[PDB]
Amino acid sequence: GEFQRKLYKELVKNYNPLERPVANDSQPLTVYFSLSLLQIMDVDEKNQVLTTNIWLQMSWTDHYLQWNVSEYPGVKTVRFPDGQIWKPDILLYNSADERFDATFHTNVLVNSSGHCQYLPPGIFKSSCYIDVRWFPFDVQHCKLKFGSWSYGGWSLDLQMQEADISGYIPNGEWDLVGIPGKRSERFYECCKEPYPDVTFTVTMRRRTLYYGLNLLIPCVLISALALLVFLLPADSGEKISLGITVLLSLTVFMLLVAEIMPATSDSVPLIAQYFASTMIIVGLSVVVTVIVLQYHHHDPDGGKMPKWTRVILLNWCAWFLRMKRDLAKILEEVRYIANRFRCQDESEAVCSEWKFAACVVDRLCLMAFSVFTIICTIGILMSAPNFVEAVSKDFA
Amino acid sequence: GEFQRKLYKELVKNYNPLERPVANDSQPLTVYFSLSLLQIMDVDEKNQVLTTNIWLQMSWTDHYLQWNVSEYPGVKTVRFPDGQIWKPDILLYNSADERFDATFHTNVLVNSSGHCQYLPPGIFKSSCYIDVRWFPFDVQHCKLKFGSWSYGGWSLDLQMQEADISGYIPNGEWDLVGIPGKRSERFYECCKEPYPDVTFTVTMRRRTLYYGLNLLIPCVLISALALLVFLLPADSGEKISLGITVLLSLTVFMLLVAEIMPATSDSVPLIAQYFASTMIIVGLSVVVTVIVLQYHHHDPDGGKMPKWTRVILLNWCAWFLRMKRDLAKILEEVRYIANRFRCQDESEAVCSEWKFAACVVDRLCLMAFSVFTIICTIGILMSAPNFVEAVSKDFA
Amino acid sequence: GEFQRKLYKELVKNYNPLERPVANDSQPLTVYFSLSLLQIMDVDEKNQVLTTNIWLQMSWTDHYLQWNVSEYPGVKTVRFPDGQIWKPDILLYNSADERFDATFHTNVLVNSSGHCQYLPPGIFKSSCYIDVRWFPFDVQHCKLKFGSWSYGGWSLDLQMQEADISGYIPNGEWDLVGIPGKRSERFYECCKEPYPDVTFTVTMRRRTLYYGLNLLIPCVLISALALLVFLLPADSGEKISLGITVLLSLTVFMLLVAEIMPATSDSVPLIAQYFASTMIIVGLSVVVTVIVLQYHHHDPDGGKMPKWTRVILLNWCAWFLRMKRDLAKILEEVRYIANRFRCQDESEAVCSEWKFAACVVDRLCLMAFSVFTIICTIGILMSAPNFVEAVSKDFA
Amino acid sequence: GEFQRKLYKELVKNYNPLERPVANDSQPLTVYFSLSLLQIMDVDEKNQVLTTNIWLQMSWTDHYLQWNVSEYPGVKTVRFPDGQIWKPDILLYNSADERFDATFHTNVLVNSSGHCQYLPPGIFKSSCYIDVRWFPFDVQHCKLKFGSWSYGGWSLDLQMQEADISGYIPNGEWDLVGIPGKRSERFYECCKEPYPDVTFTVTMRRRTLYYGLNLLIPCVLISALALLVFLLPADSGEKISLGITVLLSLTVFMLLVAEIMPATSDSVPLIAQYFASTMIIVGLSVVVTVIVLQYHHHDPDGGKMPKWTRVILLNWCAWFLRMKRDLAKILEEVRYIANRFRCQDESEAVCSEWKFAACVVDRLCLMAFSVFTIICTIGILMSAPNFVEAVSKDFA
Amino acid sequence: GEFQRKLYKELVKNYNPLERPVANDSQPLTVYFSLSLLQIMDVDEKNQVLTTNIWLQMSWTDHYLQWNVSEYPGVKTVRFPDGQIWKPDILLYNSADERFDATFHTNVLVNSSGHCQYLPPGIFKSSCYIDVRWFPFDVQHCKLKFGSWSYGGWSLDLQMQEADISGYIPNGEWDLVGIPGKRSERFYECCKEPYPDVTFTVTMRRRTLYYGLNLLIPCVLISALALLVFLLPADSGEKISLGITVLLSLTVFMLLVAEIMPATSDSVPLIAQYFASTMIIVGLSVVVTVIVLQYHHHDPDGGKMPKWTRVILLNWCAWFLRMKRDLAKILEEVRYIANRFRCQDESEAVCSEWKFAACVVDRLCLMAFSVFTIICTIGILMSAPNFVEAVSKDFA
Ligand SMILES: COc1cc(OC)c(NC(=O)Nc2cc(C)on2)cc1Cl
Ligand SMILES: COc1cc(OC)c(NC(=O)Nc2cc(C)on2)cc1Cl
Ligand SMILES: COc1cc(OC)c(NC(=O)Nc2cc(C)on2)cc1Cl
Repeated sequence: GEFQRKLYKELVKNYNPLERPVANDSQPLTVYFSLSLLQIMDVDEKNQVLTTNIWLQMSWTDHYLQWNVSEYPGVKTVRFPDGQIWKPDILLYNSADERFDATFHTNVLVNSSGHCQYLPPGIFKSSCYIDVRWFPFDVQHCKLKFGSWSYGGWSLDLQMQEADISGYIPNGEWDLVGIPGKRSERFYECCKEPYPDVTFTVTMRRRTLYYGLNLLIPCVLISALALLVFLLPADSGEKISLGITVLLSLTVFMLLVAEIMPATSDSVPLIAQYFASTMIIVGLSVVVTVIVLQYHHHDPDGGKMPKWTRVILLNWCAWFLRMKRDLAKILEEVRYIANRFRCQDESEAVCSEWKFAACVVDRLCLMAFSVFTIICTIGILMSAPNFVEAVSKDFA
Repeated sequence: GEFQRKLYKELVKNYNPLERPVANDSQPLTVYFSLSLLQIMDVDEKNQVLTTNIWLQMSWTDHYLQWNVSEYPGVKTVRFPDGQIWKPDILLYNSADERFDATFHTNVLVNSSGHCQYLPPGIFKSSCYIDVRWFPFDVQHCKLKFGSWSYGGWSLDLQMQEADISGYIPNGEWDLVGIPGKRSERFYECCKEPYPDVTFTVTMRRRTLYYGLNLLIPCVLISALALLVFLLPADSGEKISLGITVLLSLTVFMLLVAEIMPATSDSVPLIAQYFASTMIIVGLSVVVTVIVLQYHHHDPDGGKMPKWTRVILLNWCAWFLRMKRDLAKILEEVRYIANRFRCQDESEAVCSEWKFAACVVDRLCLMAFSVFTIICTIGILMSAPNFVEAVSKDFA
Repeated sequence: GEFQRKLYKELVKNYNPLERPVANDSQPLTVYFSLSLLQIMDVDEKNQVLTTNIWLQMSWTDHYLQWNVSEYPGVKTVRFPDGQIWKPDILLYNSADERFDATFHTNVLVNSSGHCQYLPPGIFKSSCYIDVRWFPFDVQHCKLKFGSWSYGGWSLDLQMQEADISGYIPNGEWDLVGIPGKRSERFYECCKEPYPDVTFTVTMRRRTLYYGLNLLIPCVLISALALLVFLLPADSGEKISLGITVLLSLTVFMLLVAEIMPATSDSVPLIAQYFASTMIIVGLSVVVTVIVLQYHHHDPDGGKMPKWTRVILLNWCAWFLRMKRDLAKILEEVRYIANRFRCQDESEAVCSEWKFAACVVDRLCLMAFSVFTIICTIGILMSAPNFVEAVSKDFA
Repeated sequence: GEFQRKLYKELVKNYNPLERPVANDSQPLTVYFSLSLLQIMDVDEKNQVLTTNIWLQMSWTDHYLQWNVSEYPGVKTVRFPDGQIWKPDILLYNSADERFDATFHTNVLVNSSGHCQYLPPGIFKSSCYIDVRWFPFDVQHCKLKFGSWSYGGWSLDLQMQEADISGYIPNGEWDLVGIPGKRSERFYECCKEPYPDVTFTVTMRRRTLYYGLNLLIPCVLISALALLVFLLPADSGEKISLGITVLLSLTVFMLLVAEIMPATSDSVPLIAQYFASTMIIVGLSVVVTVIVLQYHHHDPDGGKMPKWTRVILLNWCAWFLRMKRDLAKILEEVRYIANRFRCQDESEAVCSEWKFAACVVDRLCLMAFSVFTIICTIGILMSAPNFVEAVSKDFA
Repeated sequence: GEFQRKLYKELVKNYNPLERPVANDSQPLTVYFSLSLLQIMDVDEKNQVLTTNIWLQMSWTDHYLQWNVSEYPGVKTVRFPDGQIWKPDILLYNSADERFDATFHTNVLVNSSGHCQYLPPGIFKSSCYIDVRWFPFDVQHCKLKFGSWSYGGWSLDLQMQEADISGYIPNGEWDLVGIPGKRSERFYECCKEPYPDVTFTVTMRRRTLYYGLNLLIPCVLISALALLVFLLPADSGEKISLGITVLLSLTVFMLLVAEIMPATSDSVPLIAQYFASTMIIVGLSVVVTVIVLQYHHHDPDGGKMPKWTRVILLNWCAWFLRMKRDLAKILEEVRYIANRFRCQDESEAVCSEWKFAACVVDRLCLMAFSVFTIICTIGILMSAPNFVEAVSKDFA
């Protein structure tokens, strides 16, 4: 209308967009800063960045942009674009991204009394420290440090308001716990003026239903097939072909983990310890299997039991496991044939007890390795904090 | 011409590109918003974004850009570039992308009576929630929330017009169902002015011919080779080398699925349940195979049938399966040789019935596992909604 | 010089860069549009885009930028940068890229009589439909739709000139066939003015020397090793270890194809059909091998030939394949030993004919599967159109 | 100072940044163009681009930017930013990148006599043709075509100066040979004015120490294990399990090569021919191994030597290889037992000579395949040009 | 306030942002340059770049921007944005990135006496030379060359101040050692004016806890399973199936290393030498295993010991290893049977000593290969400098 056009011509008369809008150049300008988290787009572990879509809320006052509604009965609010009125230069300190602002400057609301409101939307890529420890059951605390870059505490008194999460669109993978905030003022090497800033800590918990179903459960079940080697009879030449196949094919899990873990030499992830533990157990099974196989094909008449394994694996362990173990010329020739058969029976008896001694080790190590696996998987997986919370919330 | 040059010099005289073009600063300016979907470029499941190429249709009126054709007989339409006339700041709220506008401002058509038309093309990357449940047979609903960012309901009365799909260039992978739209006005924490907005919901159905031919059909056929272990004779030492090879090599399918599924701990995909089901069936085959192998190489004269498997696998299951199962010195020596052979025949008879008992388990488990596989694959795959529609449209 | 400086000061006097340069505001301005393809950078199949480096040729006339050489003896051509003279807004409609123009505005040549020439270089990423059918032997037709965005047929009469390929720098992978063009005028929902546009169809043929040497030839040779299972004697326990190794290791080819094929559920690629065909043939070999192995270890005295395979695999197929197949006490004991040996010979004879019956199946299936493979590979590979052209141009 | 401020106010008085700085508008303006290569960042083979970090050296004269030092005793050089003085529009023609200039306009040095110097730094991504032939031992020639885009030969006489490599920071992977340059003037379809341009050809040699240690040497050593199959005794059922394991696991090398080779159907890389050659040799070993295994388990009394292999593999090849190869009732029964044993010895003798005949083939093919491998690896690897230079410079 | 608005109108009166702010145009302007490292974002080995987030500290003086506080009692500091006051053009020389500045120009602090301070934040991607030698235990020295691009030593006297690391946010993967700096002045081909510059060398040490736990430790343990082949009895046909499985499956480690090592043909990485060493040791085990297997299945009556291995592996090595090794017609027939058995015993005795001779080689090579592995792994891993420091800091 005619009044709005007239008002706009009067507000920008002798207006300098470089000066602070204070009426007295001795008191700081109070700027109220806030934040609104809209969603957590992606939390990259390798690059240790946090990509979020948030809004900002800057609110200050302007002494020069003032008018009364009596002279302009229709207009109660005017809007100035970027570059025509003074705005604070509050920006993210971390800003792990190519261009450093990431604010998408929009129009600036102006009151009927000079109060100024500014709501810029942007996608921020801050740099926070991802702690890969108790990795499937970890809680992350990523900081968001906001503050003015050129105005000190004597010019721009930056206040703070509580963060707003009214509308969050849950990410699904990360469970938001909260977002508390602080205002603190520090000192720097450039200047004696304190520089106040506001830091919003984003606390979020990882939902462990996905990884524990794709990395933990399959690892337990597949590693259980290595315990099945001790049930194969030694006659079927497949004991080594089963133990070595499972062991060397279970490596694919850590190749998946290597694509998720940052190469940080600071803390060993729990999933790495548990994956490392299940390799040694399977690896030791192959070592024990070889010990069994050399008792089976012992090639008798080339040694004897040292009477020490005679009482251990045949007397004590065998029961506790409950396994329970011219005619003279013609006469000389037929006697030799019978004597040859008798010696073969004695050789078969010695070879028979060696085979049973290899069966005791299979049954003994089946129970020894079974208890080793269950108390190790439980011990590692329960060792993490808030593990009972993680399974009571996602699984149950 | 001379008239067009004269008209352009008159329209921008005392024209302010910051004021609303209304003639009375008390009524809202009606802006008609529409949309035209041109193609769905890509639907990323991992990042949960939607990249589309669409046009926009903004249509309002301007009180100041008015003239009569009598004075200017030749010109009936003038065009102003970005930054010289007032335009609404309607933008996508979600805008999961670095720069937030994505509109590629073009020329603005101007009527002979002041009506304004604006048709900006752009490629929009919105953030919608991808629901990975019944994944090969899922229907997605992605929102497109458009609305003014600085003008409230009392200044910019944003109306809505139906979306246009006259020319869609079908994507091939995604089948478009429709695109309905709404206009709603909400309240926010900044202001008491309601902020109307228009939301276009993009409903699209995934064509399941590709994945079901590259992930479902090959999985069924390859998993059928694990059922072939029960047909191998136990003499060929390859029963374990066949069951363990198929099981550990079928893992490559989920490595492909892991590259498509977002790491969302909210719902288990159907293709994950069906892939998990076909691993346990194959995994249980190896466990059963080991049970068979220890009946084959039973090493007789070290145990006896407990008369419980004597009647089950040899009497009941065997029939229902229909398998149907100085001379004295010389005399003493030859008698021993015959007696040795007689004992060997008795040992061979006992070992023979153990081998047949292992054949009954192969035939029994062949039928038990075959019915387990067919009713599980059908049960999981039919469990999804609109599955009959998905196969009647893409396959048939 | 002094004349060029004087001329430049006269041309921009009272010049408006927003008006059409026509002298009468009732006739359209003729704009001649052309194109020059310089190289095809990349044809992405997954994203269905076409990245090309081309030049543009816009040619119109300007009524105001006119002067005579008599007054300015030295200058015959002036050049204006972007934003100082009127230029048409012709742009690519498809433009599957973030920023939509992709033209890199340069200087604009100006005649001595007002004729205007404009040659902008740019790298265009258009969206065309990639048809993955007869994939190694396919010909693609990608469109390039150019036209004005704000001027209709009554204001900007867009003409067309033939595309120029004088200098093409052949891509090596794609063989260019031609690039014909059209001009057509359509109607839209906004306006009653027809909007003429020019479409250049890029026709290109894929050279099939690379893929057919890295995907087709190796697949044929490796799949031929599955036919080698029928030559192994059954005594060497490696028949299953050879058939199952080749089958499960040939999967790597489709993992390579999956990285090239777009996930389009519209047409099955020929290379997918041929790769699927060679899996079933190899897969059926393992099924047949198991049938052979159970004839070898038949465990006689537990069944007999049903006299149906007695005449087929032993009488008909065996010939057409041409394989050609106190003294009394002592007397009783030695008689038993001889009788025991006689029964063993009868048991060995029955087991011998079972082994030969397994050899007939190996020789019979060797010829049955060999003819199955050759007529299937030839049948699928010849089924594609312009296949003889593809091998006569690239291979020969 | 006061003189520099005064001089700057005088130089931009009545100065037009659009006119050529010549004093007479009839002679071309001489522009001296040069180049300085600073490093070769990356040479991508798949996309056929060349990313280099180079400087430019443009040097012309300006008639209007002239002054005497007597009036301004302090200043001898002034600097104008981009957009205030006339600069040539020399740009890279190839420019395989999104934005086409890639020059990062900086300040422009100005002489005390009008001579102008301009040194813009930039990272250029040009499109050159990568020839993958003799791939580990190839030399590439990438062009850099620079020239004006809007000024012809009658306006901007573009000269050339030799390229400067004083400071190159060697890349490590690519060995620079030289960078010669040319100036040539061509004709185009737009205009009759010749357009001179300068082309700098970047000649560079690939260092072959890396690939030949990670692709060539490991391939030779691993392929040598396939020759070890002929030393295994046939009793150990692992001949097929060794030949088929090496063959199907050596495929990983070409999967690495496929990630480096562009999909160009123009020339077969040498490393592809050598990798293809070592597959056929290993593949033929498995075929020969099967021929051996059917001589070992020949199942005698089912055939006889055709007297042709009797003299070849047992008489000629065996020596040149130097391998050197009531009482009557009782009497009848014992005679049968002895006769049964005698027939078994005759059957064992026939089976023994079949096994030795399989040993001759192992020893014969061990020498036949060994000479096949050495003369093929040497023949392919020496076939490339400048191969002796490549090994005398990098290895030795 | 009124004074700040008045002051801003006076400072930009007759102010030229192109002239140097010196009062006498004969002395250079002293500019103090510094740097503050905030974190090391990523050190890419393949592309040889260094992405860091740092601040800059430029400090000079301005003669024209001076005023007294007496006239303006309130304001003591004014701030000018980019493009309104003179600023030096100091920029990174290396700048391995698309856009070359990477400085994110901010406001410029102005003193009450003319001293100027400028603190631009930016993320810099410099190009330094990554030396992949002693790769897990390497220390890198990356340069940061800063200097003016258009002002020489006679105009801009660039000084230097020590780098500041007060607040570093340790990266976790890289351990910072220090960041010393230099100022040097060189000569170039353009000009006779020396161009001073400041170079900051970033010295950083890689923490070796991650790789040595994921690449070194697993390689040692897995390679130890190849030494387990010498403990398997030869009767179980799995010696080759174990040696060849470990060898061909250990290749996955270098596929991981190939994704980290730049393709530089300048220095062989230590981890590559150690991975190459552990392949030959495992590869030689398979060669030795084949030698053992041909002693086991020696097929006697086809050769004899040459009396050279009779004393080595049976007399010397066997002890040092301590292994310790009508009646006439009836009479003729039974005599033949006994004689046949006697010849079999003599054939079994000869075959028995061949099998034991194969056991000596297993025990001899078990000790020979065990000492080969330990002294090779230790020798290679200790060969690197500062290896004891790397394990005393990260592991211990
Ligand atoms: C390669 O590493 C894996 C291994 C796996 O086992 C073999 C799985 N299997 C899996 O996750 N199955 C289920 C079950 C439910 C419920 O959901 N998913 C996945 C990966 Cl990635
Ligand atoms: C690795 O996972 C796969 C496994 C597969 O089986 C082995 C296939 N095979 C396939 O898809 N064959 C056909 C048939 C038709 C018709 O089209 N394609 C593909 C993948 Cl990706
Ligand atoms: C594929 O190459 C690997 C091989 C591996 O062994 C099989 C591992 N295993 C591993 O790292 N285990 C541990 C132990 C601790 C403590 O932390 N991690 C990893 C990779 Cl990448």
